[PDB]
Amino acid sequence: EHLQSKYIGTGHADTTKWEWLVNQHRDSYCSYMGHFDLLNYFAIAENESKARVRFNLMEKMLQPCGPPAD
Amino acid sequence: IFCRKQAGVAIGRLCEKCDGKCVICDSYVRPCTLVRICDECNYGSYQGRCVICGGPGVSDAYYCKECTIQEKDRDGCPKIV
Amino acid sequence: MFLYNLTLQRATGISFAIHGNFSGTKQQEIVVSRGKILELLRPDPNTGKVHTLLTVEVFGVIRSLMAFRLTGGTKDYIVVGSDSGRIVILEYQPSKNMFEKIHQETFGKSGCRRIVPGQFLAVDPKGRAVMISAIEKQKLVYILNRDAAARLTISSPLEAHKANTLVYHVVGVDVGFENPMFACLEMDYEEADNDPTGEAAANTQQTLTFYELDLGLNHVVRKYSEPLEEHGNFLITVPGGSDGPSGVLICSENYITYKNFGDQPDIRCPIPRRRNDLDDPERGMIFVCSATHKTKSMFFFLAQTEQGDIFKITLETDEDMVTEIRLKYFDTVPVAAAMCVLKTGFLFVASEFGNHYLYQIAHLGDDDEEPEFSSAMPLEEGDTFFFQPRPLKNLVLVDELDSLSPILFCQIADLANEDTPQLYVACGRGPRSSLRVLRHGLEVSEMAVSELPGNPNAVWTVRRHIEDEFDAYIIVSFVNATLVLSIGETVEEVTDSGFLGTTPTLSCSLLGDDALVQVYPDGIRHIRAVNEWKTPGKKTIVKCAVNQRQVVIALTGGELVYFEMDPSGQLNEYTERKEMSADVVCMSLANVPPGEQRSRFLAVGLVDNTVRIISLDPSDCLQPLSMQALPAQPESLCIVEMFLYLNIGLQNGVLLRTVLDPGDLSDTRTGSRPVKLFRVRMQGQEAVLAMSSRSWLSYSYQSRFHLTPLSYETLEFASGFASEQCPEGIVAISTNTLRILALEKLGAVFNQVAFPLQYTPRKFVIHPESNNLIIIETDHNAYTEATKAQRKQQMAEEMVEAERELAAEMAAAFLNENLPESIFGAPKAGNGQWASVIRVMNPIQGNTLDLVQLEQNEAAFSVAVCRFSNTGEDWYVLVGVAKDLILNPRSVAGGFVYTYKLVNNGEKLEFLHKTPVEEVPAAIAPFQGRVLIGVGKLLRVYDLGKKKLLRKCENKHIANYISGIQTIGHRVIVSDVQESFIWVRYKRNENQLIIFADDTYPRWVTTASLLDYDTVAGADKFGNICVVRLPPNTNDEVDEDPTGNKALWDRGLLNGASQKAEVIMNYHVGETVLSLQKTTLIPGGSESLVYTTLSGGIGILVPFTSHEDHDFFQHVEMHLRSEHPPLCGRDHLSFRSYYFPVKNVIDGDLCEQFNSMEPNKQKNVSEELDRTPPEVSKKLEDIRTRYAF
Ligand SMILES: [Zn+2]
Ligand SMILES: [Zn+2]
Ligand SMILES: [Zn+2]
Repeated sequence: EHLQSKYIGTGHADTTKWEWLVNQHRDSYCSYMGHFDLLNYFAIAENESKARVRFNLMEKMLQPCGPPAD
Repeated sequence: IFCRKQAGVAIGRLCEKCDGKCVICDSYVRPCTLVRICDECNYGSYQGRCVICGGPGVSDAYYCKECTIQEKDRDGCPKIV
Repeated sequence: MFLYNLTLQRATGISFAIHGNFSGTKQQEIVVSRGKILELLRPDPNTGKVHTLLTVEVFGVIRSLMAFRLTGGTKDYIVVGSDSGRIVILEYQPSKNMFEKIHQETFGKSGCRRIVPGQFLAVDPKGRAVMISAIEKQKLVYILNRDAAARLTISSPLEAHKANTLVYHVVGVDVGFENPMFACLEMDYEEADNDPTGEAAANTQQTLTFYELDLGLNHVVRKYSEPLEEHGNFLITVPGGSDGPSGVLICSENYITYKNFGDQPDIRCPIPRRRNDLDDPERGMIFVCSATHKTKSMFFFLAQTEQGDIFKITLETDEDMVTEIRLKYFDTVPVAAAMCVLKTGFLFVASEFGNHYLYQIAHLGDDDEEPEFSSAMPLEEGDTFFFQPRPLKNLVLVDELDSLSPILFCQIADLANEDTPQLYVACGRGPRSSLRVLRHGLEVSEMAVSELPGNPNAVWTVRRHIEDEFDAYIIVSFVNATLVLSIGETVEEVTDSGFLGTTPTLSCSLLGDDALVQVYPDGIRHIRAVNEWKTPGKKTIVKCAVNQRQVVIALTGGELVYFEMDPSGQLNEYTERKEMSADVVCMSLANVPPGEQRSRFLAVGLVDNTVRIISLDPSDCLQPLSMQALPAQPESLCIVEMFLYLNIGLQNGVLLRTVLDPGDLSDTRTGSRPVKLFRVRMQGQEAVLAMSSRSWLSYSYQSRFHLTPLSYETLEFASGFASEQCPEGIVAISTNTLRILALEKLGAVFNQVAFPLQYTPRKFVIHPESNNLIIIETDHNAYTEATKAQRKQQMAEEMVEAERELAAEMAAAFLNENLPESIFGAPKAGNGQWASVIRVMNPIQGNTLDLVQLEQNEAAFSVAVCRFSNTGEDWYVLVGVAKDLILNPRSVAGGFVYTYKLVNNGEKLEFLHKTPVEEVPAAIAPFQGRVLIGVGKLLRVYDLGKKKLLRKCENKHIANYISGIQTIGHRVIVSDVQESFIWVRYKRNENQLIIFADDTYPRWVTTASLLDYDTVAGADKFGNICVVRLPPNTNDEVDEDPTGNKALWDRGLLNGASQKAEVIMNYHVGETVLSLQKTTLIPGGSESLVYTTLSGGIGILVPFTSHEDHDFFQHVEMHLRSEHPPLCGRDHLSFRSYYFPVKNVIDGDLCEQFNSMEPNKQKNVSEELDRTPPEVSKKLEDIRTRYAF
């Protein structure tokens, strides 16, 4: 329905692999930023500061899957 | 159609005929969450309008339990327009 | 499988901290988020120690906190941003010790959503407006106003949404009393999404945008927006108006920049690097967090780098224009999630991981032995300021909050031959890693120990005057004598001051303001600042019970004699002596209230195996009030206030608490030893010390009781102590020994002993015979010590081959310069660089017995201790290693399994051979005298061999990477990284590993535990636990076809196996679990499933034994979900149903909030449960004590 367009990350019958995966990756990084324990896990696994893990995730939000298909 | 502007401090109201119905589903079972409406829908003449039909509101509008669970309290100002 | 969840140890990790006058008083508190919990801390500016005032489970994910104050107000509010999607404002109510929800405004759906606000919270400094912002697009501003009554008022949200915009941080700008402004670091991503080349992504710049709220017109305007030179990670609000020049510091990669709107130029200062830094030169540097200190005539910021180094930052101003940023190196401390500078001159450092610190600020960083860097200094690009890291100069450590975050591995075992299992916990990250041993109990500090002749049986501590802040005498009763010691400067034996006598003593108390009273079997001696009372006839005094103004004695044949002191000072014996049904074995008399002149109730225990309450008021003096039968003969009694409670310790090990307000009671077995009861002073309140086989302490904490044992040996007698040497201690005598002890650190319910580790511990295994731990420690971005030394050697040679006489000295100095990694940080090697060790450690005291160091870029991920069938008794340690693992994007140069022969009673690793494998050997599990190793998606059985491991069997049908391997009989349970649980059978004769069942859900499994032959408890990366069971008549006797038919014609279900596991339990813990173990935590308690977490929480899941428990706690949880809903606006059922619907678990963390509700709600909820509130409280205590401590 039309009103679903109020909400970013919804799709439609001509949604591509790239559009759909870019929303999955952006939603994932936002989830990692919110869930303090999931952010703990990545900081320990990388041996990196929670502040740099958050920054690296924010940098990944721009182009999370590489450029659009063509 | 529903208004779906961001809701504010104003409480939604219901006329006697529509009293106790849920604005979203029109059920009368288990009112749980107070309806909140946008300022524009509650201004001047619009103030005190029944959420469902726009009549003088004798009681506070309430979203039902089933709607509250589905987070349908959260979609925005459920003033029918 | 119905289950009750209880937290044992609340999470200790901190993610946010804010400071303020939350009480509305001169002193400052700190509110800390622990993710799932909101907690209020008071640092005492006198004692230094930090006291937890209040802890609340908020059953939600806290994502932001701000303190704010309305203009003119005395008290700070907490505004909370959470996954709930509702903005919540709390006020701390000091009188009720609760957080009160002043507003709850709703704007979206729940969860940590991308476009729903909650992640970022910014408040105007004046408190006029609050902006809550989502990571992407949606930002909402709520105006704040004070009503006439002074109650807070929240305005309707004003939309400030910009599509395709990602927000990195938002802060309120201090504009004084001009219109509120917020500043956001934002990047627009629309062009990157529409550019096939990728140039747009590279050329997209972050902007700093100032959004102004025009208070008059009720609209938010995007008033200024400006591209930054480089990407900032966060903003700092600079003081404005009279206080400062306004504007906002952007912390960015390698830089800090000051910006303000209008005529203000950009001032930029590079972040000073460590001289001789061993870190990878490709690594930039960011500030990780900041604190601001605003003072009556000046301000400064503290900002901490990724290495833990704090810089003091000041801004020079000419007129209202900033002209330079000045950076002085301040001190180095562990890397912090948050810093708070308190007005009282303390810095609180909420550590990113591990223990948190309070430091006193000894100096404000206004030395000049160490240089101050500036944005005004000439420098090149790529060039940098350099400073020297050095020990703590401006900071002095004053308290340490011992914190388990992260718990990476856990084993519950007795490895000490104590009564009770200890928890062996692998903790911390990097060089602040530790193995910690947790015991249920309190840390004890031996203040003094002096051996006593003969066998002492009793001891008391008596003051000289009532106004004396400290005691004066310690009296010890032996078999035929009593001894008096004056606790002066030299705690020497005295004889003249005391009088007493040769005979044993039953009691010594300060009766008068300054009068002493001794009770001995042959009579009573009173010593004024001497009146002697002989025992009537041939009798003797059997028992006694003293008071500030009352003395009751029990003589042979059970004859009570009562003495009361008149205000003139002498004692007056009552004109009547009452006999009892039987002899008296123990008595207790409550202390007199400050206002009253005598206590009423007197507890008397009889050989009748009964206790009786007797009034002492002159109206009904020596009259029966209420009796009570006991399961055994009493040993001690003690009346205490918090309400009034009578504690009864029996001849057998049982102890009872009863409520004499009208009453009902609860009891527990401590047994093995007769329970004695003593009055002790703890935390300025009256607590009771019960002595049996162990010394347990019962004390009330916020109307919630605790019965924690002392980590100490058996004791025989004890009394409260207080001197200048020990302000609040206990004098205890054991067999032929006198001890002065103190209970300083509660350490919650679990005292900790910590043993340092070198890198992040991934796993350990107990070697079964000698009980030593084999620990594997592994870090990414790390140098092994060989590489760390070689890096140091080349840097010294390069420093000489850059004058040359001074260079040679500085190079020799640098080679000796060896600052500890635990303080200054382990030097960060590049991406894909690993350091790893295998440590053998004794669990009693953490001496390293052996330490194998692995090659650079070998990373140990798995370990096992086992015997092999071929070698019989000989023990082996197998360690699975990745070679050159890159995490992201993932790639690896294969792996190795190292084999060592455990020797010298499991104290030394004799290296045997190193066996290559194609991919990371991520799990190892001993199976039927052979080893099962999961290499990537391949499950393989390996025989020991002689020169290498031999692959007896392999299974290639696992869907993805294998994280863990559990075994039981011929069943193997494999944890896939994403595709959850696969059940495999080993066909012994046929030499095959066959998949026979799988789960019907994806789960990102972290850890697993076997509950029974058919049942697995699992945990996942998303803070869930589940229990999966094989349905009845699941068949493990399954084939795999030798031609190919069972991968062609015959097949499994839904693209998985043919048979499926049922999910019989689901529950969101709220936090990631890396350990699960089925175990009994207390001797002769019920068995439980214990879990541990990355925020340092420990909890249990315990089976309900019947519906009489289950359906009761089900109704309790239902009523508390509505009557006591989560603080930060979450629905509880929704929170426990985060990823999957909650199934067969009841939240005891919610049910135990019953005890913290106001009595109005306790009444109403208990009525809907057909019970009175004490019965509800007792049924909550009963289920905890049955399994948990
Ligand atoms: Zn409805
Ligand atoms: Zn509306
Ligand atoms: Zn109507």
